[PDB]
Amino acid sequence: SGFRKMAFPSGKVEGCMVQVTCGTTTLNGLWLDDVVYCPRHVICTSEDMLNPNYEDLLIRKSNHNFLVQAGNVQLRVIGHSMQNCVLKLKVDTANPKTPKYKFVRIQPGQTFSVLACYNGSPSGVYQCAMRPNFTIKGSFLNGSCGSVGFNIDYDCVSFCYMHHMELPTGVHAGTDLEGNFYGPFVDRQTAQAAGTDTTITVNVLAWLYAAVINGDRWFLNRFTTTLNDFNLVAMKYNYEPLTQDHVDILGPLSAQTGIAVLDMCASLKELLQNGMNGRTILGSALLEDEFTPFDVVRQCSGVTFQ
Amino acid sequence: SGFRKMAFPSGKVEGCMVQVTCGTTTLNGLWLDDVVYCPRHVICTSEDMLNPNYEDLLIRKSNHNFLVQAGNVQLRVIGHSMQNCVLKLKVDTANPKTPKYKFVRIQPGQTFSVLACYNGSPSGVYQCAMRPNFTIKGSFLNGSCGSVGFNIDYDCVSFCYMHHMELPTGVHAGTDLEGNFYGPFVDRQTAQAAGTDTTITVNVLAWLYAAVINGDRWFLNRFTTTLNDFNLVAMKYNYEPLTQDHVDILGPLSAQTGIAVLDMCASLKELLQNGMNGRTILGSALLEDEFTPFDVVRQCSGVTFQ
Amino acid sequence: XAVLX
Amino acid sequence: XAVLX
Repeated sequence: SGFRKMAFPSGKVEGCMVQVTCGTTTLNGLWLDDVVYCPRHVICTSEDMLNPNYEDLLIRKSNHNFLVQAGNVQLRVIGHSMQNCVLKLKVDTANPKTPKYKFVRIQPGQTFSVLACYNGSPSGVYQCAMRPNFTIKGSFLNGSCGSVGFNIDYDCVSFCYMHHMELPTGVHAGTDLEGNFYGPFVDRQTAQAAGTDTTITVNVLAWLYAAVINGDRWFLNRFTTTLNDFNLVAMKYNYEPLTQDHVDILGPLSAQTGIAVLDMCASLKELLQNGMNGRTILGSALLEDEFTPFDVVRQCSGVTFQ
Repeated sequence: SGFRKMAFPSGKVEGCMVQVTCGTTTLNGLWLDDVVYCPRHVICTSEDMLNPNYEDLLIRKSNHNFLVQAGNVQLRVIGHSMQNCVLKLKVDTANPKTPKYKFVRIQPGQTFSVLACYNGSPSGVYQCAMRPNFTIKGSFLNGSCGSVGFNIDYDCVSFCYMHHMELPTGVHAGTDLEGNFYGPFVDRQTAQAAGTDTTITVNVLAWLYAAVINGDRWFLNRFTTTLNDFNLVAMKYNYEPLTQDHVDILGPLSAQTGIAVLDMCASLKELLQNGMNGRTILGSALLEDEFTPFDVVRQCSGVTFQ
Repeated sequence: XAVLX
Repeated sequence: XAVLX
């Protein structure tokens, strides 16, 4: 048993991280087949980052301006292309460690693992969730750009995120692997604010189910509620509205625990109105919303604890 | 910036996980050089696990009784040996992916990353801390035995834990890679209880420093305190006594933040006596003790936020 | 009570 | 305010 914020094994992603240097700017790149993907602001310097015209800056560079290092091996850039906010550097060598992969754009409320890299060398891995305002609460320092977020379906790496910048509130923003930003953010050092964040309700309910599968049942109650009366309380507490599709997604967890979804919503309503009164759920004193129903099933279905 | 429970990249450990089968028992093994390490209860069945004499059970087996699978490749066991609570299976092939490694036994309060594996296939990675009662709060299901805990110094994997069982309270127990259990636990399915757990005080203080480096300063105060008067309050709240060596370890964090250690202890004393009054620190509503000063320095020294 | 993995 | 990595 037990429940932890679990990241996917990073071995298949570690073999694709490279270091991309353009002038004095150095960041991480994703080496898949004979293409290296990296944030396009590697072509900028300190005087450019306020408001750079990236097409102007890119046309002033050629293939020899990009130094790509894969460990101690240097890759020759034989072609370059800008795809929205990411650079696509064609190199002379196909990555022999290239796993089967896909480029997917995830939804708010979904999770993924982050491999934080510095100078093409991975240093840590952790799980992240895309907030409803298209930000993530990660851990990124200088030189961490090019770090990728990913999920592993079976043997196929689903790349979904590339890190680009940090907002003034401490949250982080980036793009998918096609260069399209998550949210209304742009890769320039101007005053940018994320939208008002909300709590992912379906994730909280799945996390409550994980507590019951692990034997934390003090929050359960005899009450039940309608979906509309729950959504009325969810709005007051800045929770996303619960849909009928969310209830269907929580179906497998509802059957394994024997607790109806609307019964669990009545427990969440009491937790929202009353609080926890000093108690904890799965070792946490607040309601967690960074666990998807998939994350719970993958960690808790081999348990009963009836 | 940002602060997350960060695990080490698992690529160098993923290449060493194998599946060990003895009869109908299947678990994970650690393949380093030409030796496979696995929990010794792989030689037991359901009728043995109440009180097995492992030396009796091992002398009744030979090398042909152990089927070791590394992916689709089968390794022939050319020798076996019991080292305390782990089996050492000599195999015909040296693991070509063997990294530089060490076998270390960690201390209570120290952390490590866990690669949860099932049938020799890694499925997740997360950070864990050895509790003062020599347990860990992990996430392990059936077949997860043989999963290893590790730290990465530079390029050297420091193996420190191998999973063996779960206690009735939901916590987990295991051994170091030499087969010696952490704590007063034995590999048999009897009623076993962990000692009374305590909060790692030096980890809480380092975590408070990480909050200041990230700009959570609402808990700071003008007060300071003596080390003895803090240890008097720490005892009442089931905290470990703070030593002069702990203050020295927090030195680097004390210099970077400009906050003396005894000033931070006065803030912790107020947090212990008053609580948080509904506020949060680094997104948590309780005091975290699973971050060592090393874990904080590795994630926060590239920040100032003065 | 203790359960072997 | 936004800082590029």
